Amino acid sequence: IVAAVSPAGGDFSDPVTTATLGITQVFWGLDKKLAQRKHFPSINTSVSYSKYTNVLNKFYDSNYPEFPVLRDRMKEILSNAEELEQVVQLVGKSALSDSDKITLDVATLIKEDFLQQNGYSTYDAFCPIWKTFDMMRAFISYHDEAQKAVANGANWSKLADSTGDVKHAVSSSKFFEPSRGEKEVHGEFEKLLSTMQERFAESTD
Amino acid sequence: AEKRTLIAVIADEDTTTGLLLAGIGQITPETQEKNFFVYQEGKTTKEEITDKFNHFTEERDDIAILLINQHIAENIRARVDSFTNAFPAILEIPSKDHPYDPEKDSVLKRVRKLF
Amino acid sequence: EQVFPTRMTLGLMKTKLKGANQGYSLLKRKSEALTKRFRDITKRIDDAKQKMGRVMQTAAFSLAEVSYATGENIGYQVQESVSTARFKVRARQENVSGVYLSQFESYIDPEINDFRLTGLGRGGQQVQRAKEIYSRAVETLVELASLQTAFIILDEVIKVTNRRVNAIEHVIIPRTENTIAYINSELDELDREEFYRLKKVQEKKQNETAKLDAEMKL
Repeated sequence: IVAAVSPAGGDFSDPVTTATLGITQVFWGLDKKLAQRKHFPSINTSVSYSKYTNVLNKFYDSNYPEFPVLRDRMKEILSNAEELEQVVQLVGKSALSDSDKITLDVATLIKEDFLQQNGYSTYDAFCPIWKTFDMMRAFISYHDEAQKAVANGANWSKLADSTGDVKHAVSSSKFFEPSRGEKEVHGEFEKLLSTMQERFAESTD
Repeated sequence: AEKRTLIAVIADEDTTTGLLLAGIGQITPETQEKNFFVYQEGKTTKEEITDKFNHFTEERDDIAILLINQHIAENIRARVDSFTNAFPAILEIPSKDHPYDPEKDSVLKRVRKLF
Repeated sequence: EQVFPTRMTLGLMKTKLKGANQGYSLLKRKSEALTKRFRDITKRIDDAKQKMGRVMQTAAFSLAEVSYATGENIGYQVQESVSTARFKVRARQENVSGVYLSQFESYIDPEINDFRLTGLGRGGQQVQRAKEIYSRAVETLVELASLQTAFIILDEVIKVTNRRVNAIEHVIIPRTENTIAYINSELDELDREEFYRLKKVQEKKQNETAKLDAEMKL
């Protein structure tokens, strides 16, 4: 079954939602803000859950043994974003460290080029599982590389300019049409990751 | 602003000569304007001081720091007190021929409250 | 104490109250962080003010006793000879507490100060003696202005932040609290009426069934 509830104003106080939340195993809450900005699909990652995330590892490990840790890393990055949101809005981004602005600008990148999707197109109407895994790995790797670059010592304000196109490539990674096949996308992702690693290696000098 | 490079001096010759000797100033032939308005005791009025203060502060973006004698500032003391901006870094320099008092400073007036 | 709503937007006001409280808590300490440096630089400027007021006079005396060793005027040639600048300044940046502060760096250029003013034969050596005294004095004087700039900027920033904190404390929190109390009262006001309606329905039903059963006994 896949039900659907209509939030009659408060999307948590109506008795229907309260009754359903006690017996359902998954929940995809609705947030007014992502709808108001016209951000589709608009589902709230702060209040939602999927109890099946445990029993799925038997399939994952036999298929994609890295998927869970990548998911955990992405979730914690996202959470840190909104955690810093209150302070950065009430004061203004003027004292943030160099390892934190990386988190801000990676959370925005993810929120704009991973969780954003439009089914009224051809390249992205049904994203397969391997494509999602590849995109997810690429984003995590980019974040880790930026953090490493600042750790070794370099002002990120100029490191962003020095890197440049490697930030755009991932943002365009969502255009590898599945129709191309399954290996002809895997090769593209491999070369993208290698190019990213080399660019980060050579830009520290 | 990075144009805050030149230094303004409105002081008696006994100090201006030495200041230029230290190499702080020069001649600006583009306007034939010195980095200072030389001062003559008992020969220079007070309106000239006000005009040069305004010229150095609100007409010249070159000046970063202004040095003025206590007695010269006394002629524009009201003008100096009224004007309070961070750009010119106004400084009441000690004056030759007078034992300078480090308590006539317009800047120090605000220091004199809320210790 | 605003344009009173009455809906179930209580959670919205509750979240706004937490946001305001967090902002107040953070700003009340960001104020003190800068107040520390304000206190420091106040003394740093005040103590050195008179020290400089006296050392500058000492240097002026040192050159004054030099100006007539050659027994002739030097100023007339000085005020025209000077055409190169060395003791200029540069804008140094230092965010003490996330606040911009364009400081002054003494851009000392000890390669030329004034060309062709020594070696006339009577006073070239004498002027070379007290000149470096002023070269040091001007570098020392740069820092006093560097501190005054920071003083003014810090005063401005502390003033604005303290004003904002006072405003938030005094004319924001109580308004939201009054609004929350009003909405809380309204909710119970509606609950009472719903309860009364249900009570009336139950009374009617029990009276009707009592009539019916008391009739059916015969």
